[PDB]
Amino acid sequence: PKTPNANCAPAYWNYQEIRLVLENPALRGQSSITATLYAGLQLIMPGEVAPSHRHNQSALRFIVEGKGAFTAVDGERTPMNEGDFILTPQWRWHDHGNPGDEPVIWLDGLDLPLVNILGCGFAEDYPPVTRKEGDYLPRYAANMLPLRHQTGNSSPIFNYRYDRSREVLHDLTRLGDADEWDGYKMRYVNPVTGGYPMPSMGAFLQLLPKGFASRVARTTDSTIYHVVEGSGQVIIGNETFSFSAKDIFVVPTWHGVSFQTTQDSVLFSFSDRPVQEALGLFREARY
Amino acid sequence: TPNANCAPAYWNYQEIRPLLVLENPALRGQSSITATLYAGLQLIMPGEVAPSHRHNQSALRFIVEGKGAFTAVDGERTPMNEGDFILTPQWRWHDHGNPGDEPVIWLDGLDLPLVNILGCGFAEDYPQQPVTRKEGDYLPRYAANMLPLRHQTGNSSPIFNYRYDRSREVLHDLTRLGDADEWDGYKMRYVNPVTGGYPMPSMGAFLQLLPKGFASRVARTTDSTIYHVVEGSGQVIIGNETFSFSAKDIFVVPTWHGVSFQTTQDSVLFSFSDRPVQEALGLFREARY
Amino acid sequence: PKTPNANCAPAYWNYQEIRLVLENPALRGQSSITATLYAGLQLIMPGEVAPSHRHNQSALRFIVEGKGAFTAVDGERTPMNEGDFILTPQWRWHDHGNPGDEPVIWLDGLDLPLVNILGCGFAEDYPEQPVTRKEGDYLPRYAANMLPLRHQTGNSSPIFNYRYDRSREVLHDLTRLGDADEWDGYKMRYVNPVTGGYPMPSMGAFLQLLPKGFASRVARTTDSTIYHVVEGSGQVIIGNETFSFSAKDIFVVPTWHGVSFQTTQDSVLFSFSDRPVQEALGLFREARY
Amino acid sequence: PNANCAPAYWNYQEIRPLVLENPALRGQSSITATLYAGLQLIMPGEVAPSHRHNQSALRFIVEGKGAFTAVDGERTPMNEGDFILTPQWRWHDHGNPGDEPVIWLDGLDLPLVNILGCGFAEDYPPVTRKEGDYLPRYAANMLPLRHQTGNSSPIFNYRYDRSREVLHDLTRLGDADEWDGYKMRYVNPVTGGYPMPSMGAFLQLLPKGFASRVARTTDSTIYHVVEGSGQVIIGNETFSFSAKDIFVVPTWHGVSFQTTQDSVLFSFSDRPVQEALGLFREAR
Ligand SMILES: [Fe+3]
Ligand SMILES: [Fe+3]
Ligand SMILES: [Fe+3]
Ligand SMILES: [Fe+3]
Repeated sequence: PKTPNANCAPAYWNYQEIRLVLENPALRGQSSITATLYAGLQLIMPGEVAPSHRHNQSALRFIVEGKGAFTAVDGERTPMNEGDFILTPQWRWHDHGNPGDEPVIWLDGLDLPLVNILGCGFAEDYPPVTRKEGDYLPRYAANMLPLRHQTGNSSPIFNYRYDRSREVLHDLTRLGDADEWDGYKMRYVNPVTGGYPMPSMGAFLQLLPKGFASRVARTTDSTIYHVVEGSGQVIIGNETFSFSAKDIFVVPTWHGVSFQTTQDSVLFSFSDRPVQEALGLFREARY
Repeated sequence: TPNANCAPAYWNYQEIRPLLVLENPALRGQSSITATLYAGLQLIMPGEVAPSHRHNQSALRFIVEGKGAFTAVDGERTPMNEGDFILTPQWRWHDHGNPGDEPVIWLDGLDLPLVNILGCGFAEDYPQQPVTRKEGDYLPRYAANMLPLRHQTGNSSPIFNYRYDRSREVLHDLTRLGDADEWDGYKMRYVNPVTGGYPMPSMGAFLQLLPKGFASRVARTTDSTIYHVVEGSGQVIIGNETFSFSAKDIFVVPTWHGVSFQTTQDSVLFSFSDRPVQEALGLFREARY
Repeated sequence: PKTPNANCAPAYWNYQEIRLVLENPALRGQSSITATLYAGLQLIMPGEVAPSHRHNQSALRFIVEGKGAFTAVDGERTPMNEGDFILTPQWRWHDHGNPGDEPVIWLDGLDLPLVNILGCGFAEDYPEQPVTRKEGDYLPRYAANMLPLRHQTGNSSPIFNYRYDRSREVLHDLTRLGDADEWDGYKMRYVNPVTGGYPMPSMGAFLQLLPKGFASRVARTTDSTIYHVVEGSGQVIIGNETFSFSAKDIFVVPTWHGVSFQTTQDSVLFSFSDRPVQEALGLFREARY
Repeated sequence: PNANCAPAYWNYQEIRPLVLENPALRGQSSITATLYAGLQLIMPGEVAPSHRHNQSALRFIVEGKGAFTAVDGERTPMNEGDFILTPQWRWHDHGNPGDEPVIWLDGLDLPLVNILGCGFAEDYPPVTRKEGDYLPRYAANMLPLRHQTGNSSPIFNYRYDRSREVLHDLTRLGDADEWDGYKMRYVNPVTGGYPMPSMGAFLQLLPKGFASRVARTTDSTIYHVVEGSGQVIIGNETFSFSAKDIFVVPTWHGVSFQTTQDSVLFSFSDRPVQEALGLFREAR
């Protein structure tokens, strides 16, 4: 088998859908956007709350629209705002609600199909705030850490705020030239290990300035992209798609990808890269 | 609450020896012994030689029978003997031959299904591959508790033959030193000497002696497991199924299925699984009842 | 011994010694603050330019006073403000300037004694060093909880300036969130965002907040510590001996000497030790009484 | 680099008739700035009480059959050339219930630990493990499933019969390195790392008429001739050597050998700590 087999097709969804909702490709009725990962959208209507649970599946939430909701992790709440990269770690209590006036929508991504082929699905229901909102900020997210922290699997940061993260990308355009494949791209980091925010999924935020025509890249990580702002086209080895704000597309293994933008576009992505790099199977080609 | 599915399976060596023979559980069509792992009986007949190739799927070969063939890795050849845990590490050239009489059969293990779902399948042909390293080279270099001061291996173990003469005598020395674990008997894990880790990044491999008359306690793990009976006989209990086993048989213990063994005869069980990947993702879990 | 001999003796200096000036305890003539670390006071006069070099000795610079000056590391330069914990990683070119008025003094900490004992002292002058990197480049690239994708690093925190204004705000933000640790106040370790570990391999660095009125319990650690009052005032009880402290002073707690505090104002202490080397060797130890 | 110690050599046999090995650091009781070395004798029928300290130590047997060292449960015979470890914070003792004097080369990290301030130690307020237990458990490329240890190799005697046979096996597998001959580092099978965190140990075989070229490293190294004879150069100041002699190459002093026999050299230094700090260097 020279070169990676498909396992997943290129795929586009224009954020004119419902408006929970699964997104799947060439894996019809497998509930999975990739062969490894799951993606879908989720709505919480005003007043709704959810009970708190825990499972081995890892999960990220990237907020699409709506303010006044919150997600809690292990007793701590964090406000969800547009573009926030919220995580709920793999064996930590989580729940949410909005006592607000706005429907709130987000992108969920979980490694359900991967945990399912590894055989490692466990889940339990809670039988308790105790944790001031905003705690994780100074405790883990200003380049310093408590003396006796101790964790294994982590990222005590469960909200990579957009206002922060977007700002990074913008400050970087004053400081150098864009990379010709990816624009101004950065990976979200676990400040305890320098590693991935979560063990199975890696996550990225990238800016592609107006008028950008990057080159062709391939990676082994089938990749779920999400347009947080901006617009233009993408080419996914051959197939082309037009994208506008809040669309979502998937780039399968070894499919060349390129971007041609007509606005300053900020793309969010995630994939099983960490699992690949852990085994020594990640591979990249810029051409 | 748990899950998981590859189904318990058994194959008897006498009713399957009349033959590569892929074996699947209840994933029929999927060329796979587990949801992540592939396993087969390979046969190389006197006079056969396979050209050199490389692929980033990791692989192991446990010799079931036959003497006189050799496997080669990145240069050096190694004789293949009954019970040898040989491996062809990931992106490193490999080939094999049988310049002897006697047909040589072994058990193949590959993380095929796993690399296909991850998307990382590359492979290529040697452009054979001259020897370079005297046969036997790796044993003083990497197998005697020392190591060269300036060596750059990578992801996998420079020992590509963990020999049974050596490994069967560990388990045997261990019985005159102490109690047998009550679930496992005398079980040990093969180890990469450069890192202390698993021999290959995606697969783990274990050997275990279960003394004659042994009746272990029930255990579960998250890592679905492929067992090979290298020697011995007895009964096994896999979550709701029970098999009688004998020399060379093969059985699979799917995730979170209770295993326990009942032995007549000192039985040596080789197995393997995708444990390293679950430990790498903080998903491995064990319950010993 | 039973408990660490450890020698450097308890010491206190007092910002009354205005003067490139180092501190020695009871190790006279060794230019050592402790048995592994050097500490002193360097002044840059309004106009000076240091040429640029690299050495195996790690170094930190913690600004005590004056404004206008900069330091550069591998090309990029940053402003120096009161309370800033700046590094010059080992084997990477560094220099500074003062194009301003106002003399600029800082505390130097370097692993000088240690590296001599270990035998690892290399020193190179640069041939006549340009910019390369705009000012405030490391901030968004490494200090905002994200990293570049193909970034190459080595043992070195790419963050060379842990600003005080961000750092002081952390400890403040901590007071609003919970009680004070009974032994340290509100204490945090500066962290290498690439690794999560120590900013330098031989040196560790802390910032703690000791609210007004606080009366800590007594603690001990094997790491001989250099404390520096960025602000505030109070008492310190360093194993049987006690010192009065005020803004900018420095004092040393030698290994396994009990340390406790009693502040009359909200106090903020900078400290560093050879902790990292002791943890790397599994020799670090603390008792919280 | 400065490196504060000097080149030293001691003629075994001369010295032979515990003994501390001090260079030009007169009084510091340290063969290097970081390590201590010395000979220890254990007369027939003498037994030492069990004790422990967070200082690391090794023992390389010089001579004498009979006798053993016990570590946390198990004892091991001491045979000429065996690299025995007493990991930090693990009870150790020894004894010989046989005839004959038992000499051994002592290596410890004492200067390092004082300079760091981490000296703790206990006088043991007892078997539990059969002799040779560690050999199948740890030293046959396998390991127990639920091992867990740290900061220490579970193998506590790297038998010279084995170690020596490695070096021998290697002369049949390829050529000598122009600098070291056939050299090799002992390893912790649980980590692939060094047997203890502060000290690294090597065994090298210098063939018959070998004549190495010049090397430098930043770790002050202690050599001990297990067998053979020859000359050594240590940044100037050469030395002629023979069985069981010991010498020291200070940091960034060039080292070379010229042998007349087929000689084996055991060595230990503070390399682990260096490389851990990113401070280790080497020139050929
Ligand atoms: Fe959930
Ligand atoms: Fe193959
Ligand atoms: Fe300097
Ligand atoms: Fe001792």
